[PDB]
Amino acid sequence: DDVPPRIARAMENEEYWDFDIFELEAATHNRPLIYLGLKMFARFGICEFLHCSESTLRSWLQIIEANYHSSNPYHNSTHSADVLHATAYFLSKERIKETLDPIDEVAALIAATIHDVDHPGRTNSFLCNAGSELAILYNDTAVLESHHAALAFQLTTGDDKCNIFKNMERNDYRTLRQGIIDMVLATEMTKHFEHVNKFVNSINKPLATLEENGETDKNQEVINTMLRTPENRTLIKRMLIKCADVSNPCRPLQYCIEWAARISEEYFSQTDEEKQQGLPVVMPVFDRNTCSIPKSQISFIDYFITDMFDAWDAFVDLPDLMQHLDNNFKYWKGLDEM
Ligand SMILES: CC(C)Oc1cc(Cn2cnc3c(N)nc(Cl)nc32)cc(OCC(F)F)c1
Ligand SMILES: [Mg+2]
Ligand SMILES: [Zn+2]
Repeated sequence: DDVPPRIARAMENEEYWDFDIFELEAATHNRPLIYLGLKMFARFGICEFLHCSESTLRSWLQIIEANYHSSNPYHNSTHSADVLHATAYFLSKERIKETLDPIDEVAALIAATIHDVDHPGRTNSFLCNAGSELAILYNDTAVLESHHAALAFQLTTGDDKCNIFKNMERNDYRTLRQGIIDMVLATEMTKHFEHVNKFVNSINKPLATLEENGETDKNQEVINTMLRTPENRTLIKRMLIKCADVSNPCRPLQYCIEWAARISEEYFSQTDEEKQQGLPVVMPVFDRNTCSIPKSQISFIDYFITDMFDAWDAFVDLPDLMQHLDNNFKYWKGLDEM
């Protein structure tokens, strides 16, 4: 379609992992999700599955991207575009093609687009302690994560032109709705170790056991049967959206550092607001006046990222991501210089 040249060049090598998302951000004028969305939805053929026009998809991507806050350093349209790029990369790998169905691919790419819609640059704990409208609305239980999915479906189905699910069947939409909701809710922080351990115990450990008896067609069909079940497909979806969300430590060094600055700046603004209003300081280490960003990223990678992407790597085979992870980890160590 008639896209401008810089934005067209910015989306040149979108199938590759090494991708300049900030050049696309700069080119699109903080509209990376609509341009990258139209291409990624067309490549997979999502409107052919959903039975929507291109005009419906443009209106859908605009109203959602509009509700992403530009004022937030990290949690904005450019993050979800990078998370959409991470999702599309994992779907394009052979393990995920063989395992997941086309309905899961549509559920994954839609979930990534909406997963932080109307993020206020503030955590769940902030809104619970502050007594926010959403914290009261969702009863201190997945305050942001429930609001993201809910508002997304309010904006989609509430308007006629925005609704991309209008021509679906009753059964197909119900499954896809439950798929997207689950993947959006899976990104909440407190269920990290629940969703990671389930992926190890139900997929990786059984798959490691099944690999002992050669590479026979009888054993390969049992691996095909075991992975493709509805329960295991859900656990892969929960793991894929979680890895796609926090893929920034496994990006190229230039992009990794930029994501680290934005998330840190966002937490410093929260900590300044927590002290000013007199709220309890839930994230004490993330203060601009005391935080070491290199050391904090090392702590962040060790706690959450290292074990998660190790499990995800064994399943999918991601030598580029783990090579970047090692390169970025060694960089943060090198910045001490004392
Ligand atoms: C306490 C706080 C730092 O914990 C977090 C923060 C985040 C959000 N987040 C996303 N990219 C991040 C990054 N590069 N550094 C930091 Cl410090 N937090 C990041 C995700 C997460 O876990 C992954 C999933 F559970 F959400 C856990
Ligand atoms: Mg989130
Ligand atoms: Zn996110």
